[PDB]
Amino acid sequence: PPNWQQLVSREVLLGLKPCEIKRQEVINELFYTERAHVRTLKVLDQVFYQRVSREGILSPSELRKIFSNLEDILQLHIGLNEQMKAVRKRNETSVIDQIGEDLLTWFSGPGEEKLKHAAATFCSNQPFALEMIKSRQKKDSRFQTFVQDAESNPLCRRLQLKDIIPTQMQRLTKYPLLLDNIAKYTEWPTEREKVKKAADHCRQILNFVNQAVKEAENKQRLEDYQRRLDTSSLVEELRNLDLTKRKMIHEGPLVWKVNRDKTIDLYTLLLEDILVLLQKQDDRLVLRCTFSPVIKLSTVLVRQVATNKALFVISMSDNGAQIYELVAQTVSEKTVWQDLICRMAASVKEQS
Repeated sequence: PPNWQQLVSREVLLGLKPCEIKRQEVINELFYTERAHVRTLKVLDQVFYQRVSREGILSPSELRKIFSNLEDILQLHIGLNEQMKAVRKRNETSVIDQIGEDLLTWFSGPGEEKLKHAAATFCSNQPFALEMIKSRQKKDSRFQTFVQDAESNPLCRRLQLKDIIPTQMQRLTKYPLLLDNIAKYTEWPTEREKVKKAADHCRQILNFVNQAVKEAENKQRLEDYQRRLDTSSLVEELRNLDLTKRKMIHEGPLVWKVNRDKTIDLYTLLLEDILVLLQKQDDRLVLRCTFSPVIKLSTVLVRQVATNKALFVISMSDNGAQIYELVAQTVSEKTVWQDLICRMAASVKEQS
């Protein structure tokens, strides 16, 4: 059933406090939107994952990169939904009594660990999964066809695969507010304290998931940059350069004053241990030039320039020094560039 007061006899509702009616309504919101959530996840599963897997269009690795641990977030939310159903089945009144302890079972201890790890895996994979969907649409007619057919299913409600997948992350943003509202209409202190504790755990879970998502969006950006990387001009280190084997710390548009007469417009990447100088030539990102486009941070000294708001990046070999004059677009950003290059440069020189 959908409404709460529809369940309960009207003649037992007469006896409930107003605040107690609000409590029931908000517990019912948590239960109801969990059922809605489950239903959404069965759409991903039934319309997309199960069908495509049966058609054999995707490889084991493409499947994994698109859907990952869909199966476990599914079983998790069905189990959670079943436990919510059972809480109601405890009395024929359809009036729910105490719930703090259930919320603590669902969202702390092993319940917290299971949800946060499963959601962290599904959700942190999202940028990888959305890009793999586009790349298979772009390269494989059979999967483009499959996806277009599937999204025509009414269960999709005119929404694309790319738009349904993000339903897991959204759900996790909702738990804290749902539990705060239950707490709000909980009068008696021992019960309320439990509700609010579970609410804070839901916040902890969300923060763990969010941080994994951030880590992952940074890696998928790199993986994209690593794909577009064009070593056409290339001694051996440089042409096999793999951005993905270190984390990216910063990126932006710099300029490169090679002479007074000439200027190479760059897009530049500060990584853990190297600064990387690239050129935006249509789709590609070019690694080219005795002046290397990869500057080892282990040798770098940086200094502001008295005469634009540029910097001298100065690489030290056993010979002497090369100097890159790199000019950012504002004063504010070159202070970030300077501050971060030096942070990373002094970190590598420290680890020696």
